[PDB]
Amino acid sequence: STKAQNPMRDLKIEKLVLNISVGESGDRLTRASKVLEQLSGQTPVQSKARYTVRTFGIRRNEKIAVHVTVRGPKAEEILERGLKVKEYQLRDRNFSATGNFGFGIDEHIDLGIKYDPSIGIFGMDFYVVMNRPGARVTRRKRCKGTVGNSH
Amino acid sequence: AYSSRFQTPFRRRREGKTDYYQRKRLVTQHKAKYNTPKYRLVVRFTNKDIICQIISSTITGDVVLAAAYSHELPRYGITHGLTNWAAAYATGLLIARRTLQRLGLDETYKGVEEVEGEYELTEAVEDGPRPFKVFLDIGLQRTTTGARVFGALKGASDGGLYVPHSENRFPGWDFETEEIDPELLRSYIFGGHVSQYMEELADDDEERFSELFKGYLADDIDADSLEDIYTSAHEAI
Amino acid sequence: GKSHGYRSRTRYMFQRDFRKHGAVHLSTYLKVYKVGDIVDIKANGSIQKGMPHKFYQGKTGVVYNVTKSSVGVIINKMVGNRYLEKRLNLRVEHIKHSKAAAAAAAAAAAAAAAAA
Amino acid sequence: VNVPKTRKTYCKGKTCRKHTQHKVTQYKAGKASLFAQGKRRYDRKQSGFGGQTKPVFHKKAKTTKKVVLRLECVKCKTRAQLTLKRCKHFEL
RNA sequence: GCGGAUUUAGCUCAGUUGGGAGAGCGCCAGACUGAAGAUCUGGAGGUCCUGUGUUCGAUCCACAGAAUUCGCACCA
RNA sequence: GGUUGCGGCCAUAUCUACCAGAAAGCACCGUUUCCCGUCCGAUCAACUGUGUUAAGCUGUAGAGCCGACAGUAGUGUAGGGUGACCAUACGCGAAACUCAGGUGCUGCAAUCU
RNA sequence: GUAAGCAAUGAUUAGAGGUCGGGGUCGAAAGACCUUGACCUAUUCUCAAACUUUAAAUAUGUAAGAAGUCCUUGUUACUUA
RNA sequence: UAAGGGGGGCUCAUGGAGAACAGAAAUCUCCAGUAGAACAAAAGGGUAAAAGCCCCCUUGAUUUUGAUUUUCGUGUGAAUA
Repeated sequence: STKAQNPMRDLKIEKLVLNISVGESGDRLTRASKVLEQLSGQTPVQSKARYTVRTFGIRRNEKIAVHVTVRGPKAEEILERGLKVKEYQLRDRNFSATGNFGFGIDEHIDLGIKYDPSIGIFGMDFYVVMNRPGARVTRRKRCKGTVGNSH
Repeated sequence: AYSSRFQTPFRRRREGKTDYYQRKRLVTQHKAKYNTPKYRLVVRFTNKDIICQIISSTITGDVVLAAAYSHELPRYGITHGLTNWAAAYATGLLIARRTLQRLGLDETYKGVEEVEGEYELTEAVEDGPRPFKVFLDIGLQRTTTGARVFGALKGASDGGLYVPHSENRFPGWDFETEEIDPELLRSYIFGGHVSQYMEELADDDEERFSELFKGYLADDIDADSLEDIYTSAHEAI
Repeated sequence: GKSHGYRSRTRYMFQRDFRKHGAVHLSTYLKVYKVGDIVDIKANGSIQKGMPHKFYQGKTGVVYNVTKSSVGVIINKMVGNRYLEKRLNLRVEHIKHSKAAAAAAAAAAAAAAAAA
Repeated sequence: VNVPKTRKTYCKGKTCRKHTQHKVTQYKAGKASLFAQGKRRYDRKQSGFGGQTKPVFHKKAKTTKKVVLRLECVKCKTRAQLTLKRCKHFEL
């Protein structure tokens, strides 16, 4: 075929990670971590950091931002929470060449959080990607579940 | 190959099964510990059998001297499938008693009972004892508490072929553990805790009994985890 | 000019090999000797405690015996002063294997008289 | 480097043999002796003739030779000091 | 072998065994004078060397350290 | 006749294009109270569904890799000459360049035929 | 590693290919149209005491031989259970 | 005094491909690659079986020794079962 026949090489997923960018931190890391926790219902990871050139003053070593990785059918539930309502705010389809579907919705107010638990404006990421090469092939998994495409 | 003059890697390493770090600090002793699946006295997880042997001096590596087999359990009186808890304990006890060879009776013949020879025994110190004894090898996967490897170690130890041990990383007899997805039936070691879960019920995907690893079997041949199945092997050997 | 000790002059005799780099396999590791086994020598910075000396590589040798067990064993070789009993200590990995061909000459010769 | 100023360890001076709590300490000072070999020769007038070589000024040594880790036992009075590894700046 | 002085706002220093600190020179800004000087006003600038204690409460009292400074004894 | 393991053992043992097999034996498919672990089901689990997967084999030459016959530099022990070098006793004699060649070797264990 | 070489690392000579950058021109800054310089890579050609993939004759070490030692069966004590 | 012992778990620096965000990137991820990163302090050197990354508990910075050997004329020193 194109090695794609069975349910595996269709796609059983690995991880569908949620992230929130923390370009603030300090006191306000407790915003990002508690927002992840409120949507999923899971313990967030206060993250590692890659070894690159020392921007600002500190980059690596310090546990700077926060994400939460989730695998299995447990990942498909938190996927639906971002897809079925939060995609139909302000979002059209994003895909790279490899085919990474990100989310970035400044409406934190619709699903999960309100403006009451927040500090100010912000969005949150959902890297709801697919482990099968090329954006022709990743877009197959999302179109069988039918997402909001810009044609 | 790569840059400069360079060595391409070993075939069995690339093949993704043979390890070499485990092959360093393990083999040095050369007392009674070998098996054809991996090396040293291995208790594997399989769909069915394990072979279990001891050492023999040959040029290429170790050969069979004494040994048993897991399908040398319907020898006594198990007649079901190929897959549970009780078989791991039973096959460990079987090889320990079978210091003859696979075609044989449950007697000594070769020389060994525990190891090759006897040796000293002081009082207990840690770190550096004189460990001239049998390694019951894990082989591959995680050393989880309650596992079949350590259940087989219990049968092996005072059964004959003596591997020492504490009671930390181990299962028991009464309490093994054990996870469940829903259908309906049970098997076990003796009876234990799975028959206590039988107030709510639902347990099964993957056959039963005779040889190593997988479970209970759903169809009504014996609905409760009774002692009569296991004791037909255990008291008979 | 130079200082002595480790890598000076014969850097190769300290060194591993570019082709055979990386951790040493279980070849000469598990091959322990006894009386009258002819052997060779070449070191590396892979085996830390019990590394042989660099000046006393180059030379071949024979194993006297393995004394007690495996480690602390010896290889006989002359040093270029004059003929004297000199050896060298090391552990097992550095020791190799060579010419066990020559001594089999006597057993080949003894098939003589019965051809009458 | 710093060795801790109390550890538990083996019974070094084997008055127990089996492992005990030790106390890692240092020695004392007191007087000046007065009766001691070089002091007897110095203020006397000796080294015979030849200079004023009567055992003279500062007979010296370097910075930190070994380190004073004296493992006092809790059973007996017994002392153990070994061959202690080096330090450039230690404190008690 | 053993003891004395000193460390206070940038700088100059006033001043103290428990109710927790003070003024000039300088720095800035507004008045003021025909202008610079002089001088008021407002902005200020220090948890009184530092680590850790005592007390209802600490610049202050304690144990201990940093560091500038000063003297006798040394062995003879 | 086949499947799986243990290897010894490293570049003639290496990679791609592309085909083909399934329950003796192997591997994917799919999911979780509670132990047990976390970021996550990595311990443990029925009838069945299926070649996705990976070990393996057939088909195959595109490339790693590989090679006669022949051609040939230096030179000890010495022995003949030259300004910036050249040429010989006497014992041996390559890459470069080529007819051409090429899908490992060997021992052991368990089970079916 | 003499030998021989530019794989790797080191120092520069040649054809051309061409992202972005730079220059020119029309444009309020913003935007649009062109074009001299890139890796890559193909073709062409230089080249290094701390640069070496491949790796002699000839001298030398160290071991062993030309100058006679190999192998079967049984017993005893140590090591060794 | 952990910047040691033992258990358990893991494989990079880095690039490409973008993601609301972005400031290269922060966090993450699909895809590709694997001892070129990491190394008190210099230079060499070892290494993925990890000598690198990650998490928790331990105190061996240990007593009494040494066959057999390194090996300098020595003073003096090492391997060390």
